[PDB]
Amino acid sequence: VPLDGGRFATSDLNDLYRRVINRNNRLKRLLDLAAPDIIVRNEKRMLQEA
Amino acid sequence: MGHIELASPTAHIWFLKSLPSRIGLLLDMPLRDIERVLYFESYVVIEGGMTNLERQQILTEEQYLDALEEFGDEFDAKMGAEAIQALLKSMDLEQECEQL
Amino acid sequence: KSDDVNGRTKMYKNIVDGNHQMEPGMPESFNVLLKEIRSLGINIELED
Amino acid sequence: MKQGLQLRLSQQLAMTPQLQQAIRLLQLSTLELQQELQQALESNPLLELPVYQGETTQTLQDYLMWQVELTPFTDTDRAIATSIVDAVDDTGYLTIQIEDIVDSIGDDEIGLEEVEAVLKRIQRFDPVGVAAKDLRDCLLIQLSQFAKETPWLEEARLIISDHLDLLANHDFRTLMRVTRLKEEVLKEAVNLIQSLDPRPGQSIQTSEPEYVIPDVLVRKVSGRWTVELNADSIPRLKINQQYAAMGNSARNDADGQFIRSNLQEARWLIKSLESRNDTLLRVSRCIVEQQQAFFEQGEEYMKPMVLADIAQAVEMHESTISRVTTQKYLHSPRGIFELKYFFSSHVNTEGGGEASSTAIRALVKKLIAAENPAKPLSDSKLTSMLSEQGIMVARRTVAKYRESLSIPPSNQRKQLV
Amino acid sequence: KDLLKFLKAQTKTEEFDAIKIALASPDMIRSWSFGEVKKPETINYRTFKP
DNA sequence: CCAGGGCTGATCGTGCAAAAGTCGTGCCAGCCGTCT
DNA sequence: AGACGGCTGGCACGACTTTTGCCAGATCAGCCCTGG
Repeated sequence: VPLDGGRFATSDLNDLYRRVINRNNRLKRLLDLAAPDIIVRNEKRMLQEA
Repeated sequence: MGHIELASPTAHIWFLKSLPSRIGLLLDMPLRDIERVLYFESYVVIEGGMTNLERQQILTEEQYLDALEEFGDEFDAKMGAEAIQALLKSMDLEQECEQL
Repeated sequence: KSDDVNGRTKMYKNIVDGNHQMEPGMPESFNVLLKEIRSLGINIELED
Repeated sequence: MKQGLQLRLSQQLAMTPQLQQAIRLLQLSTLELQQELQQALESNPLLELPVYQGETTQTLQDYLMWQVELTPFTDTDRAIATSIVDAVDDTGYLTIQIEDIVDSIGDDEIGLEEVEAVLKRIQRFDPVGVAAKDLRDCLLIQLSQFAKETPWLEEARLIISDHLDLLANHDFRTLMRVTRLKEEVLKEAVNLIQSLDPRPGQSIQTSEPEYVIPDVLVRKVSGRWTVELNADSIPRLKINQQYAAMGNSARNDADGQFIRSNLQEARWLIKSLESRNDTLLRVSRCIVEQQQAFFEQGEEYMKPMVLADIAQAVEMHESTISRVTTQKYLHSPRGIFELKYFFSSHVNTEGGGEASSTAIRALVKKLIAAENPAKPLSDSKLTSMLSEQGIMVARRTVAKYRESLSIPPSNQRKQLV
Repeated sequence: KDLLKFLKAQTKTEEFDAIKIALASPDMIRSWSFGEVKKPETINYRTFKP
């Protein structure tokens, strides 16, 4: 559903999905690099909230 | 439709947040403790019978620290969504039903 | 007169041909509701 | 001379793995860049009405089937029909050969004659002669439909039948002797043929979007027009403070180190993206200064230039400017162009001056279009016209240019007045 | 494919009587989906393709 | 308790040049218009 | 009907643009160890 035609701007259905996808990708990429407990726990809390 | 792996465990907000608490009624755990443990700020204990500690009790960060420093590596505890999953998976239902 | 896709064309054909017969099938909105329910952690399906 | 292995002097060069990555960084588009930059951001932890309208549309092919449904036929006729009108373009002639369609049926019983039938039945549907299978006959079908009463009908029918080559090479002298038609009366038969709608499917789909994102902007504030970059487009990284305030107080070597390394990376990457931007604005700016000319004037008024021209106005190397110009589009009052574009070959005119080929090639297009239609201007004749202007191009240059503008030859654009 | 039953196989539905509802399993969710998404990118504006 | 020596790490660095590519213009072949 | 002139386009050959490919090192400053 593009409003102006140049940008589709999917709202209310793809924003949260995008949010969750990038946060889970960052968490999965950081969990393998032996990250400290505080950072990974904050990332998991943020993913849970998302 | 599609699927997402989500390597990290995640609870369903439709449960344990409605008028009746499903995880609460299954684990005999109050709502505040579950809400505090589902955000990495409660550090609930999973198992451990040798130490003088209850099965489902809240142990704060300093509390968990002084417990691990004294009892050693015996009082295993988790602070994430995996804690509820471990407390709900390693629990028989028929024995609890008979006890109730 | 509804979202049934496989029924509108058939009804139009029957009216143009003069048959006056209805084939209900199944509305698409029920399938959309099923998909939206399956989008969460709740299984749902129809038996036989 | 003599052969030996001595040593020379005076030069300057230096490079490293990480700096390299910083340099390739400006060679790729923001949209494609922001992708590369999102990827960095996963690796680095300290660097940060439901259906609206949804109006389902017609679609031509969709239109073709709606009448397929209310045409009467058998299951085999409705099967071939779905096959046929499955394979049909936006323009409307069919993509696949008819013998191919027979291979798509995979039935021994199915025959070419049977296909000839279902096809032709749906060949006069909506709009007229659609599913053509190579126009010549499409025209012939639309002819087919309307009344005998209109004059010159048989004439247009004769030509269209088997004298297509005659009309495509616009050799009307040959056409006249072959078809033995009227002198400058055939003209009107040909005019009939002219108004018959080639490409009758196109019509349906018309709703086409707006889509282009300008990198830079340049816009006539009082003369001396000034470049500013696109704010929305420009990518930007911002340091995470939480994690910045959790490196010192950190109690372990693992953690502490971990956090330092990343901060190092991160600060560097910021600084590198910041660089990209500045270059490109400095550079944008330096190219439109020289090419002040062009915006008001038109494509004709462009000065011929080389990268050197714009590299020596800045302090950067040539290659660097070459990497930053690729795929950036800069929006201006006149329109959207690629930044590449400005740059072209020169050719040497009269009076010592040089002319941008682009501008000459724009010039050729106006000159060739605005000519007597009975007598087309040939290339060499033009070369001579330009030479009056002073350009002194030569004839193959002009052929080159004249064929580049997707315009065919002079003897080939000749037509009846 | 004989191209005469493939089109008729599309327009087909079951009884669908006695619809039930229960909890979902990870195996069932994996069986419901065909592919896994990994990038938050929705659409590209260079060629307008998936 | 104060000055001297060691050592680690933090910091600074967007170009030079080699080869591939394009450019314009000429040379030559093949088709077509027109006069004899 | 045949030769001549014009037209176009392919291909070639210099003069000239442009596009990709490099990969540290040494040097300086603060802190810790040790001598005065």
